[PDB]
Amino acid sequence: VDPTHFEKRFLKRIRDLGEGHFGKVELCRYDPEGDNTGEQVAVKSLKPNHIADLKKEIEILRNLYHENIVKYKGICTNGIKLIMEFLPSGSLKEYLPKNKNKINLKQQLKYAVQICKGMDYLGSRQYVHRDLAARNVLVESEHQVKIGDFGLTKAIETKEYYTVKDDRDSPVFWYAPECLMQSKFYIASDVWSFGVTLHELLTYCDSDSSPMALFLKMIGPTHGQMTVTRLVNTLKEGKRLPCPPNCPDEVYQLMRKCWEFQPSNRTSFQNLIEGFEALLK
Ligand SMILES: N#CCC(=O)N1CCC[C@@H](n2nnc3cnc4[nH]ccc4c32)C1
Repeated sequence: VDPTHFEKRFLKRIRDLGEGHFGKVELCRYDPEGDNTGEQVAVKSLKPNHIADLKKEIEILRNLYHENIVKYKGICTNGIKLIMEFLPSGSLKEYLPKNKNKINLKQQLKYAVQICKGMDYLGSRQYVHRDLAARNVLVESEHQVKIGDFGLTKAIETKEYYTVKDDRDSPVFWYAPECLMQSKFYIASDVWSFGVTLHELLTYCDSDSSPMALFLKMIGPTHGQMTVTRLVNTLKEGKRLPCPPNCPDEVYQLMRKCWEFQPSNRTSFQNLIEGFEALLK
């Protein structure tokens, strides 16, 4: 028997966990016994082409092994489903609003370290994530977080960046200037998205403090097609997202080092780790 092969007949849909534009993740129970004692697993499938994309995401996740990366469990098979461990606390977007009392600054800085280690492990395997947002960070417990989606993850050739072809559903408010302008994607461009994720983490993912809601105030919500070009000017000028409430200046400076206009002048994941670890001591 292949413990990574899940049979369709025993894979039972419970509820939806989230969706992209072509993908969706559901909570399922893999129940071969038929008595509802089987394990709960998270299942990624296509929304009814993108089979090639999902297949590449599977092969990428299958070979990543890190405590801050959601565990690959297997596949369900021309169609295919990705089986992962299920994390009941969901994403930081779900968890943080409901757990402000439990999650103090020290714990948010520990989550920040964990995101950086998982992201640094990804960079080391020569991958650019391209979609680092609090909605993609899963909560394992009060003491641990995991990167939980690799839907936009691309390999970097030999080259320092991956060049973007499809960009119509780009999370623009999480994107570095080189991504919004040229459509290039470096490890340093994931550092920029980490800065924005760190901002979300510090504001406990509150809808009103979202990087989009905030950036739409800094530019205007009624600009339709011109939003990105107007956003590109803001960053060109030198305007950044504000310091989150109750966020120490030492923390906000580590965040600003993620937001240098030029990728080569940006901090690394290793520097952020050292910087966060010094504040925790
Ligand atoms: N498609 C897509 C993205 C998507 O559905 N999500 C973003 C990544 C995390 C997904 N999610 N939400 N709650 C979850 C609990 N356990 C999980 N295990 C794997 C994903 C996942 C969960 C939800």
